[PDB]
Amino acid sequence: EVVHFLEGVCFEKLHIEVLNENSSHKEIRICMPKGAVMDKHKAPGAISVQVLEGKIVFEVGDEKIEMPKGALISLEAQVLHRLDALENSVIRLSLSK
Amino acid sequence: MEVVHFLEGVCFEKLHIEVLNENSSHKEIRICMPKGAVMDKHKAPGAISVQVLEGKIVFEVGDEKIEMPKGALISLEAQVLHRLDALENSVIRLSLSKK
Repeated sequence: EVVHFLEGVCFEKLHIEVLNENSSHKEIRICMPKGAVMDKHKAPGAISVQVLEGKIVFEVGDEKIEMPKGALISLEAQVLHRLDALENSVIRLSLSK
Repeated sequence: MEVVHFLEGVCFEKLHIEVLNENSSHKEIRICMPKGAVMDKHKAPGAISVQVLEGKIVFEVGDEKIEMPKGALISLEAQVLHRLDALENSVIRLSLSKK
């Protein structure tokens, strides 16, 4: 019932894992090595992306919003986005139902 | 499509609660907890998600007492009584679900 987003972080490869799940959300952790990129990603439901550690650039549509530690962004279902890690980053993705 | 900054403008003088974002179903809240601050006997209407962005707190529900360091996340069901005690200057992100 208690997950640890900063415990077991590895910056060797791009890691995506489901740490926890309710029928309301899905809690996913993303470890991005510096330089890692996640292009074209499209989520089925609404999502909220927050940088727990590090720094990334979030790109949606035309804008490139740089997200430092603590930045949170919400997207609507079926919206095309991209993630570029400016630093070793740990991201928390909350996928909704 | 909003961009909130949980760690921008953090103050540990007082226990601070702010609604950073709100949509028809969810609610994104920041909680700046000074060291030693308490949030006793709290009852949330919907399901909540509590995660420690900075610092350390203890989450208490019923009889069990979970220590939540930086990065720890916890989910609850609606209508569950809980308590938060800050062991260190902490910034908490709470996700409240409305209906």
